[PDB]
Amino acid sequence: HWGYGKHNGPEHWHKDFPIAKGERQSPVDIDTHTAKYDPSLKPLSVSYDQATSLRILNNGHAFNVEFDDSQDKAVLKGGPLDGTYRLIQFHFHWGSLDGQGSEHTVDKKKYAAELHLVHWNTKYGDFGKAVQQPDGLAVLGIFLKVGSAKPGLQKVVDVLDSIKTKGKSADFTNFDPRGLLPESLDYWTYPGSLTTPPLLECVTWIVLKEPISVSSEQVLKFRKLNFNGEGEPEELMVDNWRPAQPLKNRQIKASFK
Ligand SMILES: [Zn+2]
Repeated sequence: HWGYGKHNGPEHWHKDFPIAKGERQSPVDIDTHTAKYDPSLKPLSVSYDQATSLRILNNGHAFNVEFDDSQDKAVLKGGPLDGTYRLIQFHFHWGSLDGQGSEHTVDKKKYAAELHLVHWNTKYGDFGKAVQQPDGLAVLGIFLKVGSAKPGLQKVVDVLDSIKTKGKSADFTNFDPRGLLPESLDYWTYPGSLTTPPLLECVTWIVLKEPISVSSEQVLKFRKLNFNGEGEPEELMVDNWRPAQPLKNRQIKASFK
């Protein structure tokens, strides 16, 4: 029964998931004055030309855009990574207000929202096995600020009314996640965790420096989603972000000078 509500939010998660107080928890604040440029980091390779989205899902905590991950179709490689990581899903975290919503922060700046593109290391065969490994997942994180509309988001926005409440899904084929990327692939990277329960410490985080812009109208449609199920008391799906956690014995490394 975890959530982001008044009595079950992030500050409670440790009771059911004690790794919430672990050594490698996410998100974190990215201090741009202490992250060091690492010349050994490679350019990010994002190969999403054959990505096959299948469905969109309200899971009660966010919504997931899903992909067919039964072949190397949509892969992340390079960057900080060894090997090949396959796209399984993307989702967002967002605020009640434009001044909050992101999970990572940049010099304490909160963005309006954050997109997570989740990929699993193909050397472990499936997602469920990958999450049990420290190098099992690669999550590409992208900040959202409110300004211009993102035309490539509009397809997502337009389906949300059909998945208002928890448990609802809808066919969502042919969605191109390349339309959610900023121009630059400059990034920061560090080892961390899933940001929702079970909070497993299995993620190489790759957080892009350049945010995307979405319009106030687009974000407003996110904020009409519901955390409840059909026919239950309305609770708007907003503020579904975990705050920054202690960096502990980690370094944040920059791909760029
Ligand atoms: Zn996430």
